[PDB]
Amino acid sequence: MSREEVESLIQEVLEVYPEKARKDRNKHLAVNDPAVTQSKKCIISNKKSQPGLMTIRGCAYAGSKGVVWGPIKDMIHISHGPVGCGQYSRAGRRNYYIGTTGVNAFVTMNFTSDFQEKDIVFGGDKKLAKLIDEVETLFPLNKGISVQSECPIGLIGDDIESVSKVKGAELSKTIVPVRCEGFRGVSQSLGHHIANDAVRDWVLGKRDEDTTFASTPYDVAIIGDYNIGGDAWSSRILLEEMGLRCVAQWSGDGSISEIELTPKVKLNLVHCYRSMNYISRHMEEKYGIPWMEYNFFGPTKTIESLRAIAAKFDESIQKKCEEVIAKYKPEWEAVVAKYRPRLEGKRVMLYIGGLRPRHVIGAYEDLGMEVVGTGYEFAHNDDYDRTMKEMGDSTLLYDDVTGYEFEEFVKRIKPDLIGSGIKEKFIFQKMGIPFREMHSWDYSGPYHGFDGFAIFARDMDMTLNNPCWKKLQAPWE
Amino acid sequence: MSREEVESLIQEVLEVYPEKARKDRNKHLAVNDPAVTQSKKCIISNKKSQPGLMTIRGCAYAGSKGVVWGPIKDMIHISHGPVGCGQYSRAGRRNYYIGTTGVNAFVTMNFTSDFQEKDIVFGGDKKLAKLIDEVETLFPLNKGISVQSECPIGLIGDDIESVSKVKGAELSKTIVPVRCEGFRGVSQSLGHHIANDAVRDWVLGKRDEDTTFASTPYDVAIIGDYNIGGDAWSSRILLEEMGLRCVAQWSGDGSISEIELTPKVKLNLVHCYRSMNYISRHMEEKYGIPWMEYNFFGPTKTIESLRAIAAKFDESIQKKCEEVIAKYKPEWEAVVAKYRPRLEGKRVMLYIGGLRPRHVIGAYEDLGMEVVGTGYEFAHNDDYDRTMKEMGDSTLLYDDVTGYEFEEFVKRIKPDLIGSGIKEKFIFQKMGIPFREMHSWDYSGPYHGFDGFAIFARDMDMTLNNPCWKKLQAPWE
Amino acid sequence: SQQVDKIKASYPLFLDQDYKDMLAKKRDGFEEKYPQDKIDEVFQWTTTKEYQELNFQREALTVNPAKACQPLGAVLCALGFEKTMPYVHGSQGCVAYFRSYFNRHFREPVSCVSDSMTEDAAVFGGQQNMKDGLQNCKATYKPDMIAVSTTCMAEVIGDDLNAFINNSKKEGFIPDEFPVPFAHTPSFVGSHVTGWDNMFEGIARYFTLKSMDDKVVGSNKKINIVPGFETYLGNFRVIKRMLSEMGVGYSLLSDPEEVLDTPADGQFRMYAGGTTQEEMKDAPNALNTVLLQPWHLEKTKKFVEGTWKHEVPKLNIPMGLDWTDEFLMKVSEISGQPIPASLTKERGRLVDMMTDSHTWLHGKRFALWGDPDFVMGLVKFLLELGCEPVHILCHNGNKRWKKAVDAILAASPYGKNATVYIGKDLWHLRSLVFTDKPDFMIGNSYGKFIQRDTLHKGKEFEVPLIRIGFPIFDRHHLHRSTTLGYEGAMQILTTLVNSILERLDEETRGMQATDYNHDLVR
Amino acid sequence: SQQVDKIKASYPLFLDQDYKDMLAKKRDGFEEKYPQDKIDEVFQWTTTKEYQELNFQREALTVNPAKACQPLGAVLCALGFEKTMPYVHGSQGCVAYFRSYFNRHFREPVSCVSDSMTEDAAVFGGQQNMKDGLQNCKATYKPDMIAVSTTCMAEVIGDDLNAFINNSKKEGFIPDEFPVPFAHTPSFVGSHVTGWDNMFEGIARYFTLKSMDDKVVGSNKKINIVPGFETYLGNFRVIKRMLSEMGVGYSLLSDPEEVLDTPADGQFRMYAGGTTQEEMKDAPNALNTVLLQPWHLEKTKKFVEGTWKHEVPKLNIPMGLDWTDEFLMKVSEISGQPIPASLTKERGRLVDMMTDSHTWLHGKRFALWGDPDFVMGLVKFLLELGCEPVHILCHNGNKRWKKAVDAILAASPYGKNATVYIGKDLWHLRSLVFTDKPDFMIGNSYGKFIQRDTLHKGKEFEVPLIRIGFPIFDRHHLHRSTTLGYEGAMQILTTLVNSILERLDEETRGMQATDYNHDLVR
Ligand code: ICS
Ligand code: CLF
Ligand code: CLF
Ligand SMILES: [Fe+3]
Ligand SMILES: [Fe+3]
Repeated sequence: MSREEVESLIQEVLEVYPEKARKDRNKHLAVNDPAVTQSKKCIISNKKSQPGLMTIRGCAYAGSKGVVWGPIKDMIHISHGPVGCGQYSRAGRRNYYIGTTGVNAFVTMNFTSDFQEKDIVFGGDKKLAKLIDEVETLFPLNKGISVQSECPIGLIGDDIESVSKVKGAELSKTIVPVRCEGFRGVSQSLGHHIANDAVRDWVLGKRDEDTTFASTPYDVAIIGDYNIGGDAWSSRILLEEMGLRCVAQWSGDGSISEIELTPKVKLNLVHCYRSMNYISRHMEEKYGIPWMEYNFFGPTKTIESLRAIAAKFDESIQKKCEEVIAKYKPEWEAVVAKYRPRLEGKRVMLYIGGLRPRHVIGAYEDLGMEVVGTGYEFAHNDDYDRTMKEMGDSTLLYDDVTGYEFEEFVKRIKPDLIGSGIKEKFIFQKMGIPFREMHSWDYSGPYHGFDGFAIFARDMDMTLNNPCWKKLQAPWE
Repeated sequence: MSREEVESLIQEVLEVYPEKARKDRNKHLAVNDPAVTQSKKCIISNKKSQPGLMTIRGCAYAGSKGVVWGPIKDMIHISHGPVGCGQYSRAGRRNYYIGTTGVNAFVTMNFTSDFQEKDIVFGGDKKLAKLIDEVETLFPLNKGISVQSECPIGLIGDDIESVSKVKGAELSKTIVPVRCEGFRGVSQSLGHHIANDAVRDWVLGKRDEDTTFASTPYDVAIIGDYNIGGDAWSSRILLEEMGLRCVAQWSGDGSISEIELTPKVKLNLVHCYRSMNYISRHMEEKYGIPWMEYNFFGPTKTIESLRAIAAKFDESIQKKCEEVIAKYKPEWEAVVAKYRPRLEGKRVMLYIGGLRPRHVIGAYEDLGMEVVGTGYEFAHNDDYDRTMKEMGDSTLLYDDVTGYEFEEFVKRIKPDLIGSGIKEKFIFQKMGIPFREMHSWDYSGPYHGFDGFAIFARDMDMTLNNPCWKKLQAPWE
Repeated sequence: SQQVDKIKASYPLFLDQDYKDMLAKKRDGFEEKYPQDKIDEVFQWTTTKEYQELNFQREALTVNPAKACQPLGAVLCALGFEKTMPYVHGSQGCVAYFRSYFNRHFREPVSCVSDSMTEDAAVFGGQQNMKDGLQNCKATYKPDMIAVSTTCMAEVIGDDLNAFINNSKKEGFIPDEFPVPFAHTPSFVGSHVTGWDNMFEGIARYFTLKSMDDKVVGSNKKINIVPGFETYLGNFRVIKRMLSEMGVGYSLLSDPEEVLDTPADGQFRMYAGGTTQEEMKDAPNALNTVLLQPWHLEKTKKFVEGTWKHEVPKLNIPMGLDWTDEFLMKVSEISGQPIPASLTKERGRLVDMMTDSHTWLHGKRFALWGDPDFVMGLVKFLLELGCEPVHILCHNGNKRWKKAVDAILAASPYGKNATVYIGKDLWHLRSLVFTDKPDFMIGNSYGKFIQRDTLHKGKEFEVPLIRIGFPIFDRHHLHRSTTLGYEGAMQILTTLVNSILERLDEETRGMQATDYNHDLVR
Repeated sequence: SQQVDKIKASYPLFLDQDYKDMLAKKRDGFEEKYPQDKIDEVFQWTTTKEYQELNFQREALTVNPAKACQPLGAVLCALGFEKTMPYVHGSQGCVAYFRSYFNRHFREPVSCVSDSMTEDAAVFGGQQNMKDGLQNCKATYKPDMIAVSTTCMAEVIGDDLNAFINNSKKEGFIPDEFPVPFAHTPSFVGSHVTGWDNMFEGIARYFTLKSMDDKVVGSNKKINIVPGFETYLGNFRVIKRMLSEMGVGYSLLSDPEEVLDTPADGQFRMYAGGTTQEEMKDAPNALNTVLLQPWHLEKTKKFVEGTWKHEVPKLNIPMGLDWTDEFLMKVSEISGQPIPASLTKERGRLVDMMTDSHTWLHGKRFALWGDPDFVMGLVKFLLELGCEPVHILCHNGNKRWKKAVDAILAASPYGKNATVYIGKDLWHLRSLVFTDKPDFMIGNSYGKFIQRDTLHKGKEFEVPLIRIGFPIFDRHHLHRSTTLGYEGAMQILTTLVNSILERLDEETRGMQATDYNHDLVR
């Protein structure tokens, strides 16, 4: 509560910035009003970051290779350019998968061109063709190749599309050139857009004339779930228990064949709207496949999404959904009974990329915990429209926050728990405030579904109530 | 070399002692003359140690429980007395065995009475009976119990023989009371004697009336081999490649049934004369079984022993012995060719217990290495006789050496390598002289047989030629 | 058969086909071994709960104990004084065992002598043995002091050390001014820690009982530190370092770290460092005396308060955050020196490590065993980390120590499922880790066999061992580690979290089976 | 399904029967996966020499490299100065990746800013970005100095840092007196160590090039130490300790241990410690400059000899026994201070540890990888222990470094079977350890996957990994270890011997099968 003091806090934080930085950053922080649905009049997002302010945003290459294309297990993704980009992004995201790494799965492996000064002065198309030949020779069981571009590729003027076309005609292989140079756009959102466009143009339409796949009226496709810590798995089993057949899974534990078979489904269940809304809207136009959003964070959102999904099918699916809810009720009831008393009344501040900052609030309220501040790194205005109705009255909203702004906001508000990335984990741990990594689940999880709710509650209790937070002040100080 | 120089060294070392200690210790050090057969005229052994001189000798409990009775795997040995003796002797000897520890094998396990003040004041016979009942209850698959006495048991009026008799009659089990108190005797030799007497009185004659065992003309029993690092195994295979049947081995990897079956064999191959000569003589007297000594240290001694053993049987055994020698010739020839150039000309000083100090000289001589000093902890003059012929001219002989005497002898002679126990290993490693543990093989082995010769040569080369011995002196001093 | 280019030791040379055949022939022909199914059935029975009930009913049989006898601790205490020779009045086999034990643990030379009492001394005493041994030791090894303990033989016989040493000095075996402190160390009372306590009390009595007239408390402006039975050189080093940063005058009594860590430079040093005689004589002049392990230094505490008139603070072992803070604050109060910024920085770094590792440390179950003070400090540190002790074993503990540990456990929500056992051996713990499986064990090398047993029941039932305590025989240079203080807490935390991470990595290394959780970042 | 009392994370919750059935259904229905026999056949083929010959013929494809790009090293170098902000002139994705990498390795906050150049800067340059970023960073984070490096975007574009910073000062974005050193760090040249070298040379040039008139060599009676790219805090700590034990005045340049080990006491410290500007300005007055890692400090050496007129000694990295002795003797010669008794005692203790562990250390085969100086020092230390290095890999090495390593290996009988590879990645090393199996590997966390592959071929073919180097992500608090000096040598020896002992214990834990060699004493 106390919107006026929050506005005073915002102005006090903004005082330190220079003139232009002050006026630019004033538009990215706001007080939440649940009644207002048009966040354009309240908060401005999806704009370039101010230089030298230590932002948390990534690049288009991180959004394309790291997020969308990377989880595809049976394809080989080559970071075309210098070595650092692929070195830092190797095995850093916990998109889980099942396969034989190095033989038929290549998710945790790092393929790169390793550009040197010559490849910068004279280009690297011949080196790209030689690399593709060597990949074909040494990894025969790969089912596709993607070429993720980096900044030098776009700067020096390399035509990777022609190389991809020629080599794909030569070897009868699917080669997808992705123009995901990091200087494009302002964050990973344009990387998501570019990766979606690449999927649309090079992979999705490969089975338009193929009709040998036997279809069922209960066929669905999961889109936008990257199987972080197995999350997608803990969702899909529930969909399997409703009587639905999940044909595709984008993109965690995903295969190129599943992407090809996606246009044959009857419904597209989108988890991350931000990254896969482009491909969902296209598949509704070119194929007529309807799509819907669903939330599996916490028992309440899980049950609501299950019933909403079952509403689109016949009565048998609804009966199976009711059976599933009745079966799983005692488990989450026991979890709530065990963990709510230790967590009731606690306050949370969140700052994650584009979806979770509004998707986890439901589980947090299910465990009797209030979210007082939330924000995004690279969300658009429709994401804030969705977020405003789910977030508390006169609560803090921030877009593309800086390190100093975030530190001052936490120092003033003093929440009980914080959920953000690795780059703020140790900062906020040194200030004595419990921290949970909301990206990789702090190397735990899954958190989706009834099975993931127990892990989420256990992790929240183990971090928020750890004795180490009572030992920061020396007894003689 | 220079007999008079060694005598001057002996006198110089002896000067520091008091008069009584000087007079007693003058008799235990000598120069070797290979011509003299009777060692009573030059060296006196098997006498009490001088107090306060830091001797290396053990106690009778170590000789009986640690050496003879301990390797028996299917029996349970109770260290009757306070808790220290069993704790220090638990799993410290590398007598290897094959079995399920805690179910049907108990070699590395420590059973003790854990005497307290009440057991000291009021005795511990009732505690012994209760302990035997508990052992029967919790370890049903044990095939016998031995009760190894410690110092308080002999000191206080405890009579464990009657307890053993009554409990053995009650449970129809073999219970062997061993009066192996540490204050008896002067070293482990009396422990060996007491353990041999216990074996003779309580175990050996249990199958005198039984004729169910089918005997064969080529029946031999290994006596005095404790399977250190698998040594006995590396001997046994050779005896089985000669066409002989080894019914029993005493006592490494040994069983009570093998001890009972021993009086049924045709020959007794004794490895350690010092510890098992009593039982060998008793078996020869009572059953008529001939016994012979054999040495398997090095290819020369191994071949000589194999031929000597085959000479006791018919022509077929001799033919198989020749076949075995011919088969194994290339292996030890290759080992010699590889390792002799790195070891030729090196000098060795040894100090081990009853048998090894004269048994290993053959392998060292096979590798072109000369032994300049040797000695015993608890050997008798009969052993020193054999050694005097076995050892080199003008070489040093010591019996029950003290720490100061041994340190001075090494400081003056300056050998290239030393073989002794763990209590001198670090002392001599600090002085910069390579050291090999001659008791536990420095946690390596086996060393017996053709297979063990390769390991012996490899260990000798790895320790003698290690770079670490060239780095003790700092470059600035 | 052996290949010259690749020579194989016992493992895996005895896994060859010919050796397997010979072993099988031996077993089937002459061993009369029980059938394999019977062995498996008996093992399964031993892993059950009814076997646990039978095992805990033992009253007379001890299997795999977790303690030693008093003269070992007496020798360790004597080794901590300058140019002092440990001298055990009794049998030689004992000194041989003590030296072998300490050599195996420390990988360093150990010096200790005996008078080699034999059967004749069983009827006439060891007076002549004592005289001759004292004379021989002084003549040969030239010590500044001889510290005399006893074995069970001399204790049962009834040898009077005081009269024997007095007669040795009169007759003229040893000079009258030569310091020969003595202590009775019966092996059937207590354990090695009790022997350490008895030896230290004897030395302190010998050096300070008859000269208290001119002693004034606080004269030298120092603090006495008595570390007790300690087998980590890092603990001595960290205590000295912490007292040095604070600028506090201190006098460490029985400091053996120098003699147990001599350099290898070409000479053998029989003696090195240690507490001097002048330090012991001036000890009554200190401001106060601090006992690092109060639960086995009761006789020493009684002597110090009764004679030196030192108000010994009620301090726990400086193990972990809270107890290290309490010890530092008590030292600051006694000496009047403020705690510097370096120690606060080190404490903050330890807290940062705790916050970093709390996710993996939280909720783990540990069985543990060792000495009373070490076990209690480790339990307190585990409770501070959010871990759950389940089986707390101390063979040489007593009822009062068990009550104190129960009081510590009752003050924390993580000690709800913990149970304290006193007088129990390692067989009892095998049953406990089978019937109530923890995540890990923490103890000496003897626990390894227990681990093997668990692996026989299955991979899912294996309980890995963490080697913290005494003795450690199957690993090298772990005696140089630190356990007390912030540095010891950091080392223990690192060991625990890395053992957990190694176990997780091993469990998830199966490709296409469990390698989906083989994460690069943890 | 989950049990409230026992909650499973991803492992082993996904090993449940329902999850197994769901995964099998998915794979059989929609994944179009290759048959299992084909997968096994292709894996077996990838573990042969024929594949290794195909793999080593690669000319354009790099798989699993073992190096990073220059701006990461530039950021690490900039983090070592007092109140200095690393500022990367380019795109923000690079800075995000650098911060994530360093946060994961060190488990500590990492501060670094960017000017966030985009496509408009790709068309018109990033001068306005530089002006705005410098002003914003100085206004917000208030650093004493901003150290500017570059990404591949700015390098390819052709942005002139000097002109941009000069224009920022004139126009009034940053005060003229504000120190803004800069360095060009092209990611397509060299690796992160080259970036560290470039950043340090730029800072030293900025602070010393225009004020050499009043500088006299040896005026301040100090020795400059340049540690290079270093990710062990114990290395910084050990170098200063030994120099103080020697009484030698020293000036450590780019000291980041304070900012990478801040305490957690309730307040976040963005800056801590570091080399001051006065030390950098007074550096030319030192007696001499010592480079700890000379094989990636070539530009720094050229600048120091050319401008400061310091005769830089030809010293290897102080790794192991011999090179530490050489470094100490060179320092003693330069400063004139004799080597104290404490360092001699520490060296003797290291030699004693070597003699104790030589039996288990002798003859073992190690593959290893990492940075050039670290790899060479580790190879030298392994040769000193009697170990046999077989596969020596350095992705960022050069021909002269390979020649030096070959010369080192040819001077020892244990380097007969050793091969040095430069420009090879970890896929080459996987092929090498498959075709020529060593006993162990020594490298960063990325080697763990290789281990998994070996375990897939069989238990007898598994090659365990030892985590020494950068980065280590799957273990906690290993960045606090020491590698240089006698202390680092002791730590490395302990790690090696204990890894060997753990492997032996694991291989001999099978009861009635291999537990005959499960010795208590090792
Ligand atoms: S894709 Fe996006 S930053 Fe939607 S780039 Fe990021 S696995 Fe976040 S809030 Mo890491 S838009 Fe996914 C995301 Fe959300 S990597 Fe994961 S957690 S739901
Ligand atoms: S914004 Fe994005 S992550 Fe950045 S580079 Fe550009 S594609 Fe890549 Fe990789 S290589 Fe190193 S870190 Fe950069 S500076 Fe050249
Ligand atoms: S000479 Fe021999 S080893 Fe010595 S005790 Fe006697 S049988 Fe035994 Fe065990 S318990 Fe301790 S160590 Fe002794 S003092 Fe009493
Ligand atoms: Fe040592
Ligand atoms: Fe940290």
